[PDB]
Amino acid sequence: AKPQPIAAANWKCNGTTASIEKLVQVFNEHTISHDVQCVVAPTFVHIPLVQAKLRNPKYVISAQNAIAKSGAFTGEVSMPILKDIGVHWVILGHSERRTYYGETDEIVAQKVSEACKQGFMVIACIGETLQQREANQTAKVVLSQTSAIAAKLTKDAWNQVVLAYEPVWAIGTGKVATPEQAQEVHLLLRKWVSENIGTDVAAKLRILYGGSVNAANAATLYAKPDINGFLVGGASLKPEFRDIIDATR
Amino acid sequence: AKPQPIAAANWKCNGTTASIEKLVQVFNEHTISHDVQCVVAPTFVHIPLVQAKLRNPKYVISAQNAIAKSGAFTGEVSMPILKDIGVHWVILGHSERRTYYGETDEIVAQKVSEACKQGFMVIACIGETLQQREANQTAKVVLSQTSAIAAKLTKDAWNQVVLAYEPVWAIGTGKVATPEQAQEVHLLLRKWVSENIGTDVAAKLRILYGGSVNAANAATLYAKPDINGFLVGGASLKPEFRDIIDATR
Ligand SMILES: *C[C@@H](O)COP(=O)(O)O
Ligand SMILES: *C[C@@H](O)COP(=O)(O)O
Repeated sequence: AKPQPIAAANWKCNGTTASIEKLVQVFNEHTISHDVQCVVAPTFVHIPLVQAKLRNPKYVISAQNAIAKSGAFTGEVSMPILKDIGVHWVILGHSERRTYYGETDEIVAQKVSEACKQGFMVIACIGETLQQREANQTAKVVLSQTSAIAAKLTKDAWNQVVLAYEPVWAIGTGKVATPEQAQEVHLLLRKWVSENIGTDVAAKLRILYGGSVNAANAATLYAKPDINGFLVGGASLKPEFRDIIDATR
Repeated sequence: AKPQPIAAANWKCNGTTASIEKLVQVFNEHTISHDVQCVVAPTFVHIPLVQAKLRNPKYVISAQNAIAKSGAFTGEVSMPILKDIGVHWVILGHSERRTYYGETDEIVAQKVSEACKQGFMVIACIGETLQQREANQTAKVVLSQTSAIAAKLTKDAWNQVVLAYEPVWAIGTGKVATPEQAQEVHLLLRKWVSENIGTDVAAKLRILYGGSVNAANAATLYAKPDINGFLVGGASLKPEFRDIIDATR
């Protein structure tokens, strides 16, 4: 009775046209035989290449970030611009944007709200730091991040939201969360959604895990009842993303 | 004895594929009969479209921003990625990135240095605020911004630099700097470069003006001896950019 899983590739700031062409061919040649939404999020400048080359019908293309409106915002890409070029998925609130690039809960929440209004599917990232984990604040943090986002959404908007629980200490560090750690958080998130948003919304909501997912640990994560797939960084640059997808069977 | 002028279009966060196709056709059909480097800086996601459609031999394509290195920087585009896709011009330090997106003098200077090391032509933006202007700090500000950049450059690197003097109060406000205001600043910048970098470097350096340039005011700006062309925002989205280019004759 889980909702449809998602296997999402966050390529981050990586790729050449040669490397992308090779990896997209790998993705194309991998026949997927279960119901899963695959997502690839290239850098902005690589979106047209991926749109030209990616043909696997289980995939959609996502942006890694956006701003809400067009205008005098040198260097940024807006949601209307993405929609016009055919991109209607976006990752918002990823941790280094929160950490490095000043995206507060309020800024993330506003972005998510705008994206939903413009018809995007949104992968909204939440997660605690190592300091917060060791201070026994994990629940408080992820619920605060989630409630900030929720405050700007209507109930219907949640049909467009995907949460990605990504402990900051697991991102790129080779220190994956255990299945029990991840399940604990996904369960408490889903219960919050059930009680604060709706029981229907909670049952349908995809809550993905991210942070050092690889092809060897993914199936055991996916076996937990409240884990609906993955947001994958480093391993999504490699052919083993195929087995991460198949770990959602 | 001016160096080769530049007419640069900063499209900012604007465009659809239909609007871009139409404007690029206008640019293509405009025959330019003098020595000028034209530059168009689309949003990242529009770079491939512009590369596919733009054919006027006086043009090159620029990014509106970049980060120095590839890696775990969700949402950002790096200098190596741009180089690989054929983009070897970049605008750095534009005012709302300084104001809105936390680019300090140190961050701008580091970006400019990295870009030069990677073989980019760089349009490095400097300029004072209205508050700084009214406090009689214009010179101090633009020289501080310039010297910060200079501190991370070798002499040879300056062959890749273009300065864009853009008073913040003139950006998008319909309040262009007068020719005398702009010339005063360009003269003091060039003298600083001459004395601190080299007399040869100063003679060859393009110092562009930006901030509410349009087709009607451009020629009178260009007539000033230390103005080498323009960084154009709003008017570069319109067919009248053709006459801004021709104002550098
Ligand atoms: C969610 C994403 O940032 C995790 O990156 P990994 O390299 O998969 O840890
Ligand atoms: C340099 C650039 O920001 C100026 O924009 P305008 O719209 O031309 O004032």
